[PDB]
This record gives sequence, structure tokens and C-alpha cells, in this order.
Amino acid sequence: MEMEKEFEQIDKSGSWAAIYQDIRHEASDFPSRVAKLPKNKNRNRYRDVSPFDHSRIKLHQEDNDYINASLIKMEEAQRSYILTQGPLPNTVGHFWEMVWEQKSRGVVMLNRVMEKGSLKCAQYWPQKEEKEMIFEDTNLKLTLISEDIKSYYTVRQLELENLTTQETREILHFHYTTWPDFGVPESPASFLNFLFKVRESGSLSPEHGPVVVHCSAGIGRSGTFCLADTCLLLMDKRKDPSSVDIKKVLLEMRKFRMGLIQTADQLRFSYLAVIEGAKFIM
Ligand SMILES: COC[C@H]1N(S(C)(=O)=O)[C@H]2CC[C@]1(O)CC2
Repeated sequence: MEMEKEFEQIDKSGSWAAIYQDIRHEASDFPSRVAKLPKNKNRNRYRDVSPFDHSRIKLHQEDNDYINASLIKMEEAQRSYILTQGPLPNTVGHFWEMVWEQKSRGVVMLNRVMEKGSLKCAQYWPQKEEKEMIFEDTNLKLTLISEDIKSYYTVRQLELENLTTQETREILHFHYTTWPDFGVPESPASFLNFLFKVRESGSLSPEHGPVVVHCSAGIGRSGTFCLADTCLLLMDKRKDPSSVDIKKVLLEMRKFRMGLIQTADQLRFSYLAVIEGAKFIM
């Protein structure tokens, strides 16, 4: 079926939970043996969210190459994304090592450091120009260059230096700051505006490594971001845009990381975002 009318048909019939459970039943199951090794327990935020072995990002280190991060490679859309958990106190150095090694331009952050009164990720970037951060375990230096605070999101320019080689690179930090503590946003307008700002920066384009995107677990809000982006790109590429099937795209993405889209409300919100976004594109 088309999207917008499939949408109204699920609303009127109140069957979002049944649609979402079908997706959960059909989703791929692949091994994640490296994630479950005992030496990696303090590298995982949640025991039930792990990268598959076949798609995990490897750190360029011979001691321990593990990080909780997955490469989502979308062949028809010609887009790639790295989805990862919010960094932990003992993985902030690994996080920036990955950004460096994978040649990423942008980092997309969809959570606040504290939500619901608890810590959802480490304070992994510097908050003042004159107070830079040094990650001694991976030999990197990170400096805040500039910050632009808007009503729904903040954009930061960061300098990452590889202290071994003295090479430097500019990284863009796109921080969506207004996702509610509970539920999903009422309108997708500010989320779509944010997505377009990331696109306009070059961070999603083939001349760079894959964008790094995270929330707390790296599957819920993060899944919504890459699902909406890929669906909108396919609608631009194809002769028949109504042929884009959001449930099929989501199942393809779940071949590369488990659990993408965590609730039926996130599924409905993804439909809403793609539907509204397709009208603005034209
Ligand atoms: C559109 O429905 C939203 C509700 N459904 S429903 C009524 O479709 O089954 C699920 C359970 C509670 C919700 O508010 C979110 C998902």
C-alpha cells in the first residue's frame, strides 16, 4: 500500500502495536559473540543491545578492537551510517578513535547527557574553548572551536588532533536537544529541519566516511533518524515514489543492527516524518 493512506488505515484501526510486533517477529537474528566476551562487559551500556559480529565497527588496535557500534550500509539509497551507543566513561577515547579511523565528518547526538534524572551518556566533548580534552588511552586531543545554540538544536565545530601524527580534522557536532523525556514529538517539523541541516553540511555525503549517530542505546531515536533519511532519498531516486515501503526499509536496516525503532510510537512517528518530509522536498 502507499504510505499516507496505510497510515490513516492503521490510525483508524488502532493497530500500531500489531504492526510493530510483526516487524519484531520478522527481524534478523545474527550472532554477537564478540560483544558478549567477559573482557567487554564495561564497554556495553545495556546487556540486551549489542552489535552483530558481521557488521560491527573494529577499532584499529591489536589489544582489544571492540566498540558497541554497527555499520548500516544501504545499497540502493547509496548511504552509509554508523549507529552507536552513547559513550561511557571508559569508552570516550574509543569513540573518538572510531570517528578518526572511519574518516567521519559529522556526529549526530539525539539525547541529552541527563534525562529522567539519570545519566544517559558521558560528557564526551569540551564545553569551553580554552578547556580542551585529551584522551590518553587513544592519543587524541579535542578542542571546541565554536558553538551555535538554536531553539531545537545546537551545532558545534570541533577540532580533532591525532597526537601521534599531528594531523588535524574539523568535526561537526549536530545535537538535537528537544526530544521529550517520554514519548515522541507531537510534530516532526523540528526533527525534519534538523535532518536537513545535517544534510546541508556535507556530513552524509560520499566524499566523507559514514556519519556517526547515537542516542543512549543507539537503536531508538537513532533508528528513526536513518530510517527517515533513507526513505526520503529513495522517494527522490525512484520513478514511482509511492513504491517506497517503510516497513521493508526498516527490516533491511535491522539486518545490520538489532532493535532499530524501540516502540510503536517511534514507528508511527517515523511514518509521520517521511510523509511530511516528502511534501517539503517538492
Ligand atoms: C496511533 O496509536 C497510538 C497508540 N497505539 S495504537 C492505539 O495504535 O495501538 C500504540 C499504543 C499506545 C499509542 O499511543 C502508541 C502506540
